[PDB]
This record gives sequence, C-alpha cells and structure tokens, in this order.
Amino acid sequence: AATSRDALPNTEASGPTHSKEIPALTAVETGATNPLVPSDTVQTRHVVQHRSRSESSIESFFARGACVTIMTVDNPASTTNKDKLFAVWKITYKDTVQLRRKLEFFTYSRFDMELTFVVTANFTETNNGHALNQVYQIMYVPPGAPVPEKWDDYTWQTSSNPSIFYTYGTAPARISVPYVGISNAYSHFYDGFSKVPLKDQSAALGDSLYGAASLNDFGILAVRVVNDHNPTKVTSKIRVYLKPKHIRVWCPRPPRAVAYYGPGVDYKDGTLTPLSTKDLTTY
Amino acid sequence: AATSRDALPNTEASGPTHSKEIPALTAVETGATNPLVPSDTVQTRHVVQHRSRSESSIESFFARGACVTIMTVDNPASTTNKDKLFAVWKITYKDTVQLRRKLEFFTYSRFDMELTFVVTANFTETNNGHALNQVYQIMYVPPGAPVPEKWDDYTWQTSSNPSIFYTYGTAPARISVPYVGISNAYSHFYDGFSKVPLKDQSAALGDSLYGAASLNDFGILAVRVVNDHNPTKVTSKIRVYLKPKHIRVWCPRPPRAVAYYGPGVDYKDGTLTPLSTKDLTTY
Amino acid sequence: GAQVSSQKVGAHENSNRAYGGSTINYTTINYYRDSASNAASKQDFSQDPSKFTEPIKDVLIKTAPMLN
Amino acid sequence: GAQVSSQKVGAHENSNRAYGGSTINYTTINYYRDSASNAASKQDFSQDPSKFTEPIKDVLIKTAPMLN
Amino acid sequence: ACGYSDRVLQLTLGNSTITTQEAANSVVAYGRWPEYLRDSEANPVDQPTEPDVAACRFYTLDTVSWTKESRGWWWKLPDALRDMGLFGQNMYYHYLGRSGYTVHVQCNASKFHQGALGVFAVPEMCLAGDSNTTTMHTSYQNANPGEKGGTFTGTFTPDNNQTSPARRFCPVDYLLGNGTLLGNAFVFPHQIINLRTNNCATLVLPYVNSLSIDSMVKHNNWGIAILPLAPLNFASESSPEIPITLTIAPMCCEFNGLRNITLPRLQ
Amino acid sequence: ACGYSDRVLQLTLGNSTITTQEAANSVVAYGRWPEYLRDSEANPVDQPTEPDVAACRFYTLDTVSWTKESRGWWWKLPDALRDMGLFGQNMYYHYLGRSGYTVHVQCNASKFHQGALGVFAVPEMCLAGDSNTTTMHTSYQNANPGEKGGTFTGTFTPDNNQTSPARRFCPVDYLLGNGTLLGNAFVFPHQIINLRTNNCATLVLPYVNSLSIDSMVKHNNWGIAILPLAPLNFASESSPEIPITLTIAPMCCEFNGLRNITLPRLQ
Amino acid sequence: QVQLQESGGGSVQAGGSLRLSCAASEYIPSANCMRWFRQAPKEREWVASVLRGGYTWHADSVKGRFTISGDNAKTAAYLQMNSLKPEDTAIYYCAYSNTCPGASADFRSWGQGTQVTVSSH
Amino acid sequence: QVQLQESGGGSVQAGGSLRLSCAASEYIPSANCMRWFRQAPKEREWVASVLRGGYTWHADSVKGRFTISGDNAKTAAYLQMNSLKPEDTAIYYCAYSNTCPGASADFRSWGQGTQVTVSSH
Repeated sequence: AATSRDALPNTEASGPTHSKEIPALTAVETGATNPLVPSDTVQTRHVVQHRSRSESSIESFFARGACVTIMTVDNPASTTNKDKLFAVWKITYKDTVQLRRKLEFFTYSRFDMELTFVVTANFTETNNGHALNQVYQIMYVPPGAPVPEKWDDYTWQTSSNPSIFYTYGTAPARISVPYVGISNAYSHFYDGFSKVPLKDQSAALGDSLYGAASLNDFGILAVRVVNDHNPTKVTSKIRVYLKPKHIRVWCPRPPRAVAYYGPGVDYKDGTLTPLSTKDLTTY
Repeated sequence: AATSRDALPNTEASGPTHSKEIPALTAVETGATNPLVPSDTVQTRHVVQHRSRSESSIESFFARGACVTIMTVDNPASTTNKDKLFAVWKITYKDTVQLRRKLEFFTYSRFDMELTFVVTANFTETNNGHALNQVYQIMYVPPGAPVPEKWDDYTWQTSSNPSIFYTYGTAPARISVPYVGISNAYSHFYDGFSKVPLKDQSAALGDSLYGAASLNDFGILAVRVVNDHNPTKVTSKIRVYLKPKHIRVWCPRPPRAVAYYGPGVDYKDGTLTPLSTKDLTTY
Repeated sequence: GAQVSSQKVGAHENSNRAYGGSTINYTTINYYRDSASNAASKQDFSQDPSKFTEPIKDVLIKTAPMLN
Repeated sequence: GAQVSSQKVGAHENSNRAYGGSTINYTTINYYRDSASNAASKQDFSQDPSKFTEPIKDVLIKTAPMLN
Repeated sequence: ACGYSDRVLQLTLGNSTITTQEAANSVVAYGRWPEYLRDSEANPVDQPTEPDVAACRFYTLDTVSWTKESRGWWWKLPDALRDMGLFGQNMYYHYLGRSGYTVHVQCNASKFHQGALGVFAVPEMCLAGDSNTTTMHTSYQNANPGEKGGTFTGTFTPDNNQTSPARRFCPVDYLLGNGTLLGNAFVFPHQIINLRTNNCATLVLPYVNSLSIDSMVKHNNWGIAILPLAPLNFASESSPEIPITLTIAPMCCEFNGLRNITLPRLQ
Repeated sequence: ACGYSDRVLQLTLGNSTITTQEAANSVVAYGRWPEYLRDSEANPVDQPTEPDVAACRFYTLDTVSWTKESRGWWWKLPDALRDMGLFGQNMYYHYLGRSGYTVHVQCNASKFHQGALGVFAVPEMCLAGDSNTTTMHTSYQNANPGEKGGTFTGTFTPDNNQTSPARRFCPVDYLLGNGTLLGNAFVFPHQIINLRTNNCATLVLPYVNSLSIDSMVKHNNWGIAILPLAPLNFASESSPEIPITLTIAPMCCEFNGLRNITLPRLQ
Repeated sequence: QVQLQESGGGSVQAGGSLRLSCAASEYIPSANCMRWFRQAPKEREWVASVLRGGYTWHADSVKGRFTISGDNAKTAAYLQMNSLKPEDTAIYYCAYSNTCPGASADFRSWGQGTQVTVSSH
Repeated sequence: QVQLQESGGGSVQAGGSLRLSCAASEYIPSANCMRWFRQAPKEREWVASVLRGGYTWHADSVKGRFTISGDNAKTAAYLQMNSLKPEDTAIYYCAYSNTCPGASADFRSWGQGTQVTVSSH
C-alpha cells in the first residue's frame, strides 16, 4: 500500500537511555545491515517528515530517453560505380556508455520500449544546388528477414516489417514496442555460452562467444533516403533514443567502475584506476 | 473568502461632523499607517463601487514572460583548428534588468517556472549556399553533471539530463519546472557568506563572496546545433523566457532605484542620481 | 474530470439566451500528472493589509488619539 | 473511459476556489489497443528493503545482540 | 532457556549432515527459499525428473589453501558440481535443469589468528577475459573449471600471444573480476568469515534466472566468490596457512528433456 | 532469550553514546537517580537555566597511563569538567549550579594481564595537605586541577619550604588521602575494574550536598578516586602499561543567578 | 594511434586464388564494420564491406568471386579472392568504420595496403 | 571606453613557465566569459576560454600545459603557461565576451597584447 510518493517515516522524539538494549552494537558477518535510525544513538526531537522517494522509483529512474547510435548516409559524385547508399545498424544498446551503465545496476529487466528518432541533414561541398525535402524509411528487420542488398531492391517493399516513413522537418518520429524478449525477462548479463563443445566434435564446431546468446538478438534497423538521387549531395543522421517504460528490474549489482570495453564485461589495460589520491587523515 | 476579483468597498454617505472623534490626527512614530477613507475627512455620497484589484494580485503581476539571455553559436571557415561550436550559459535571472527588478520587490518567493525558447537563425557572408532546416538540442545540466567539452563528446547522449530537441521553424519550445529550491522558498537576497573564515585557517581558505550561496545554484543550459557542419555558416540565437507561475512571495522591499551592477546589491559610481530637478513650490 | 468555473463578464454582447447574461462558464481539464504543468487558475485570494499597515501591538482605533 | 487521478501539489497558487487546495486532479484517456502504447502512470509502489538489507534466516531484533 | 544459538547450527540434507559451533546465522538470498517449478510458471511439457535425496545432498569440493598472498577464489554453479554423484549424472543426461543451493564455506583458525573472507553469491557472475585484442573470448573450458574453480588476481596482465591465445579469465580482485568495485559486492547475498567471530558462511540460494528452466551445461546461474577482505595473520609468523573448504548441496532440482548423455569437451 | 546481559550495555546522553561489552552492571549511588530541583525544596527564586542536551552529554577527559608504579589518581566534580563545552560555560556564568553525573571509567587489557582498580565516588572528598606547619592550606589552584586531575602517593613528604610553601595536597594512598584506611573506602559508591572480569566502571551519581543548590566554582560535590587494589601485571614483563580513560556526563543540571562570566585564577 | 595491418598479398596468374588479412593492433571498441578497397590509377574503388556477422555486401565486379568473413570477436577481416583476373591487380586496403554497411572513400586514416599482382598468360 | 590590460609576458627558454594576467580597467557588468588568443604570422589562434567558475576549456595544443583560472568576483583572468615550447612564441591577448564558452575570432575591441618569446637551446 506504500506508494512511491508517500512521505517517509517521521522522527520520533527520544530521550536519554541507560540499558541492556544495544542497538549500536552489531555484527556484519551475518550479512545483514543494521537497521538503525537516529533515535537509536542520539536524543532526537519529533519531526513531521515530508520528503518522499517519488523521484527514485525504478520507473522514474529510467524516465529519460537516451542516445544509442548515429546512423549515416552518403552520396558520391554521380553513380560512378556506387549505389549502396543505405545504413544498416544492429540494434543493441551496448554501443554507448550512458544508457548502458544505467541498465547495469540490475541483472534482469522487463520493459515496454519507446523509441524516438531525431533526424538531421546537411550539405557537403559548397554549391548553388538545392535539395527538396526528404523522406526517410526506417525499417525494422527482425532476425531472419532478408537484409537489403541494393538501395533499390525488393526488400524495401516491406509487406510485413514495420516501417516508419519520416518526412524531414516534422516532429521527430516515435514508436512503442512491447516487451519482446524470448525469456521471462531480458538478461543484462549472461554467464555462459550458446554452444556446448562436445568431445566427439571439432573445437571449431563447438565454439562460441562467452556471454552471448539470442536472448538479446533483436534484429536490425535499416534506414534509407526514399527520394531519388539528387545532383547535390546531402548527408543525413538519425539519432535513436530509447526510453524504457513500464519497467521492472531484478537483482541489484555494483555499477560499472572502469571504462566499458566491448559488449561484454571485459576491461582494457590502462583504464583500471577509478579512484584518485586522498590521505587517510585529511578531510 | 475575499477573492482578487471582488469589488472593493463601497463609499458610504456621510454628513457634517463636530465631535471628539479625531480621525485626521495621527502619529506616524508608531509605525502605523492611518487607515482613513474619504468619509473620515469630507462629506461623501453613497457610491456602489465596481472596481476590483484583480489585475494586481501577485499571480497576475508576474503573468508576463521575460527575456533572460541571448545564447549564440558560430561556424568558421572549415575546421581550420576549431570545433568548439556550442553555447553554455549559467542559469541565472540576474543577467538582465527587467525581470530582475520585478523579482526584487520581495525578499523570498516560491514558484513553478515555465520556460519558453524562441530560436532564430541567419546567414553571414553573402553566398549561394543553402542550409537545411536545423535541429537544436537544449540540454539542462544540473549542478554536478559533466559539462560538454567538445561539440561531439559523450555528454550529449543525455541519459538522465532533460533535453529538448527543437526543430527550426516550429512553435517555440516550452517546458515547466516545479519549485526546485533547496530551501522552503528561493532567497532573492542573502545577507551572508558560504564560508565562515576560521582563525586557525588561512584567509584564502576561509574566503567567499558576500551574498552568494548554493541557494541559487541551478546549473546550466547547454545548447548546440545537432546538424553536422555545413559549408555555409549559419548563426543562431536562443532567447529564453521565464514566467513564474503559481507564485507566492514574502517580505516586501523598496524597489531598486539605481542601475543594477553585478549579481549583488552593489552600485556603480555615476549612476546614483535617480531623481530630477523640481522646485518645492512649482506644480 | 473537468473543472468548470465562471468568468467575470466585462463587455456584454446583446445576448441573454446564450452570452452576456446567464452566467458564462469556462472549462479546464488538466492533462499532466505533475502539478507544475498546470496553467495558472488566477482564482486568487486577497488579504487585509494590516500586517504591514498596522503592525502595532495595541489595536488602532482610527477615531481615537493614536498616542494615549 | 477516462481515468481521473489526483496530483501531489508542490507549489500552491494563492487559490482555494480553483487551484491549490480542493484537490487537483488530472485526466487520462488511453487511445490505443496495445498496452505498450500507454504512457507511464508513475503511480508506483514501494517495498521494505529487507530482502537485501536483512536476508538472514532468524529475524533481526535491533536492540538485541546480533550474535547470540 | 535451552541454550539455542545463532552460532550453533545443524544442516541436514539427504544422507548428509553438517554441524557448526561458530556460525553467524545464515543467509537466504533475497529472502527466497529454493522451490520446485510451479505449474503456473512451467515451460517444458514433459514430466520432469526430480532426483530428490539422490542429488539434494552435501558434496564437498576440493580444499584450497589461504595464505598471506592469496588474492581470492571463484566457482560457478552448477559447474562446480558437474562431477558430483547423481547430481552430475542427472545434469548431463538432460537438456534442461534447474536447482537451488545451500553453500557452506568452512574455515577455522584460532583465537590468535586474524583475517576476514567475503563470501559472495553472485547471480550471473560473468567474469572479464584476458585479452586486449578480443572481447568475450574466454573459452568454454576455461570458463568452466569445475570443482577446482579459479582464482582472482591483483594485476591485470593482457594476453599478448595472438598466435595461440590463452582464452582465459583474468579477474582482478578489487574489480570483483568484472569491472565493478569490490567494496560494492555487498549488494549480493553474502556473509563474512571473520576469524575472531565465526568459522563458516552459510548461503541458501534460490534458483535465479530469466527463465523457468535452462540448460545447465551451457549456463551457470550463480557464482561463488571468496576474497580476503582483511589479510591472513598469525602470531608473528611470516607464512601462516589455513584451509578453506566448500560443501555445496543442490536443492529442489528438477530436470527435463532426457536424451543420451552429454559428453563435453572439458580440456 | 534474546541474550540481554549485565555485561553488555549502551548509554546514551545528548549526542553521545557509549557501548560496553564487558561491564559489571552499574551503580546508582545511594539508590538515587539524578533529578531536577523540586519546588518544595527550591531556594533561589529566579527562573533557573537548564541546558539539557547542551550540557548533559558525555565528555572525555585526558587519558592517563597505568603502570606497575602507579599509586592512584583523583578528580573533582564539577571541577574536572570546568572546561567542557557548554557545561563549563553555564558553570562560569552563574553563581549557583547543581548537577548529577554518569561517570564511566574505561580500561581494557587482555586475558593475559592482571590487576584491579577501585573506582570510588566520594561525597565531599576533602584531601589532606602537604604541610606540617599549616593546616587547611592547599591553595585554590592546587585544589582544582581540572581535567588532568591529581595523583595519590605512597609516602607522606612534608613541605619544608616555609618561605614559599607549595600549598598542595599530599594524598597518601592507603589513607585514601584523607586519614582513613583505604580498606574501608568500599562504604562509598564504587565498582572495581578487575581485568579478568570487566573493562569498565559505571557510576550514576545524584547531586549530593547540604544545600539544594550551591556555588560550583567554590565547592566540589563529588570526588573520583581510582586506586590500584591489585597491581598491574602482564605475562612476564617488567614494564607493562595500559591506559585508563574517563568519560563523564552531567545530568539534570540547572543553574541560577546569571551574571557576567567568572574568570578564575587557575594558576 | 589506431593501427590496421594488411597482409597476404602477392603475385599470381589469372584464375588463381589469394586470401588477404587485416588485423587491428589492439582491439577497437567502436569499429564493427570493416571494409576493403583497391586502386590502380589515381582512383580508389570499394571492394567489399562486412559488419559483425554475418551481413556481407559486395560490388558489381568482385561478387561471387570474392568473399569476406571476419571474426565476430577479434576486430579483423578476411578477403578470399577466387578466380582472379588481371583486372584485379591493385593495392588492397583495410578500414574500420562504425555502423556503416554502405561504402564510400571517406576514411580518416589509411594503413599501408597490400599489393596484388595478377598475371595473365 | 572599456579597457583590458595584458601583462606578464617575457622571454624564456623551452620547458619554462609563465603566468599571464588580464584585468579590466573598471568592472564590467555583462562580460563574464573571458578568453585568450595568440598569433604569429597573419592568423589568430584561440588559446583558452574561461567562464565565471569553474568551467574551463582548452585547445588541442595548449591543453595540459596551459591552465586558466580567474577570479569569480573581479573581472580578470589568468593564464598559467607550463612546459613552454618554441612554438608557443606569440603575442597573447585578452577579450571579454558574454555567455560564450565557445571561441571565435570575432571580438569588437582589441587591447594590446603581451609578447611571449620562447627560446630553444
């Protein structure tokens, strides 16, 4: 019945003491934290407490959207030889550090995901040419479907893949996705392998990457400029923002203390010193 | 029960008088203002009063938004050497005079704050180049968070800082902020210091600025052009407008009479003469 | 959860079967969870200026002599 | 099918005939069939930290000796 | 009254019993006692195998030695018990398996010795590798040492042989071997064996995973990390040594999808 | 049941707390707990100042050292606390003052040391002087050493300098420093810190005087005397040393007759 | 700084085969899309692009003959050149990217390359 | 009008140190962002920018060696030049701004500057 926005417990007035009750003494060996309040060790007055933990609920903690990737495009001289103008990015949060660290305080989670796309564009070589407002196609290709080969092949027809056609200069695009994990919760960490190497098999055949599984294979986002080729080159960037909504999390963990290095828990040499210098007897 | 829009008290008809009652005589030494009405000193008729003070309630007095700062950007030739294209402004109302003076009639206040951002842009050197509609990122960096170093560093990912992505040419951006003071009310004036200089310490160590405290440290707003570099330079300005809503104020004070000079109450020489010339016996 | 309040009508249209007369009301619906997002109601109270005008300990009776 | 909920009012306007006092509510109407589309209600619950703070088998009584 | 104490405990599972005269109570991780899979949460459809007393009993792993230079030790579950009696067998014969555990770490000394060991049970204890050229590259063999477990280290030493990489973990102690500060490990279910106080740690761990049941041969649910918070010291001796012994008992273990036996490549 | 003991105690006054794991219960002198002055017993008419938590808290005096040759130590109350925070201030600003006390003497060793200290609280602890030419001649300065206190001696040495007499106490131990046999001191509220048993003494003392309230600057109500009943011994060492620390907390202190501050000649 | 090293080049006759390899000095925690390029006169040409695994793109000249793989762990890529033609003679290069399945000669650094000479008859 | 005055310049050998100072004639109730600039041939270069306190930015040449402080009360700034190089030889300047953490050679006035000559060996 205790809601996130409820006021915390009041401080009760307490006077002097002289007894066998020993709140101050404890034993951390048990693995328990001593549940003391001021009144257990000092004399206190009565205080009607008004503060609440409303801003620290799990929901409110991850209430901010965060960048994940910067997808880009490019036009050459003419065709010359090139016609592979389209960006394909493997959907994974583990590309940045900011959102990634926040999602590591916990071992598992479940959440509906809101994605917002901010698209910006610009010119390259100084020219008197003018491009007409562009339309972009952001296509979610779930694991399995055929990935676009040419900028203008069949795959772009999208008869089953969800796609967002964004017109430049309008409010950034946004969509919601339900909890889509193949498990009861997403696993921020996976202590294991995808393949068991068998003795009667070759090492190569039984090999896999430590900590990797399809638990987190969500597919890819393929983005292209719908408009045909223009004489003047325009470069475009799509920033993706993820906001985990309706979230639940399990098993707390210590937050990452040294710089991230790859999609795993690995660390790089020379980044292992998070603490600075400070004397034991200096305030 | 008396509401701001209620009609003021009617004037009651009063006739001649000849008595010991002495409304006219008073003594200002007491520090009280003599509460007289016309009928106390002259003969009056009956007047049904219709006027109200609806427009002078505290809420209505600060109902107008007001400018606070002019943040600007700039693109050079190429990179040449520079890549520090971003504006960072320390959030404080004490930068202008108009809003500042209005907020000085009182010693303390509490209010939800509405901020509106008007963004304008333009060209510099006459050219045949054309820029594509820009997107701006207005990021609130609360006191503590890492302040952007390069225009394209990690800080811009914004995993926890609130940020507004404004597309050029749309309705000016707007957000609301609750009363965020660390005190029970914001202190427009603070007669004191942040540090007590101790005798067993060096003067330098115990030193601080008179009238300054974290009571008013709200952090900064960092603004940048999201779009990548363009061959043609575009300069942009973001005007910030603040409107104090749901406001309450305490302790009236005399309004500032000479020109403001710094974030303190200090005055500059040569600005100390607010009154003009007028003879004692000239209407 | 609509809030219907009355308006203080200044200029009245030549109407009493729609406008002008039969009390003109206005509707307000709050769309956000945070109170800070709300618009100002403007339905404010006034108070007696005494705390500033007559801050004396012994009550002031205008007809009598201030100093007695 | 509107959902009307109360707001926790922080800064109060000088009003008790519209704002500030008489409980300020806000309205919410869901427009989509999929629950994933809904906004966050933020009306969340808290719990006793015991599962992490006192994961011991035999209950902890603060006034008594931890080891007995 | 009768003299019952938090210090004196007796644990009985299957045909095994452990006694202790210097305990510091015991921990039931996250306040959840091990349990069998409920119908409402079930997944695989075939009738599961529940070995009960055949597997739910205390197995003692090989004893290690604590000295002044010990940096720490680690084990994986169910990995460590992979070769333990019927538990091991039931594990290899089935595609799926779930199990809780009662981990009891033992280490006695004297009223004259000193030191403190932090015994931590970490869900999904992924450890960092040893290469600065490849990520997530530790091999299955190295990731699963079985009953012998592995050890933490005080210095990160990158593997430079790109011809034939060692492909092993290089877990740095203060980093809990996974890039997080040790001082925070206390967020995980744990106990501390402080010599002056107690001589054992008892952690009852429920089955914890993102699924109801999973492959035991591929994935380790829990990880046991033992690091010396305070170093070993005895009298005025330069080289004291005291043994540390682990005894682990699976609890409420059930298995699905029986087939022929999995014969893993362990070396 | 819950394991509450006479040996383990926690004392909390004001913003201070003292814990102990080896106590021997505690003494409430003459069975009277400190109290404020009752109206029926009142004397000065002006409203008294009651500092409460500002003064009623534990103050730790300077630590002394116990060796094989220590004869004993002594302190006077409120004298010893004359310079302690707000208690000291309130004392000097008023002509009258009354206060009770919780005296906690601390001294730990090991299961291998031995010795016993008698901690005595003596009402009106008048000590003998050092002259055989003048009686009652110890000066104010010497009579009031403050927090450092004084020491007992094993031999009476008369002051022979009649030109400039030392004017100090010469308290002989077995004579409790006042011409009475030590063996009888046990008639005064006391505790014994016997190393094998306990490591502290706790004496709660009520305000005791022939008047309801009196001048604190002129007269000391209580005197704390600590003498080694059994001498210090450790292993087979010739010069063992263990510290003794006092922590005293005024209780229910009230003051009357405020004026300007008394600035005594203390040297 | 960041270093990529090409290897495996040589001189072979037409119809032959080769296998080019490009490894990074140390691991790069950003570069996941690798590419191959070539050149002969004064103009660069894109060969093939390969992201993590296993999306692989080719060009209208080298497709079917060339194949790119690369480890999904070690930041390195490989180019298997089959049915080689005298037209393939050029200096081959390697360059890391970000999330760029597409290809354009726009890379910051440039390693060194590896010469491939294809004999006729 | 408004006046800024540079000081502290001189001639030192490589590896040496200096400390430049720039104070305003009278206080300025607007200018809170101060900057340092230099030049040798015919082109100006931005050194460092410092707002009130204590956000300080540097350039890709002078960072780690140079450090800017400045009083949060008096409208003045300071430049500590360490590990000086013969390349640093130039005339240093000072210019107030508004709320401009960024830097660009676009200032209205220009004081006078202070010469810094760095000797080699």
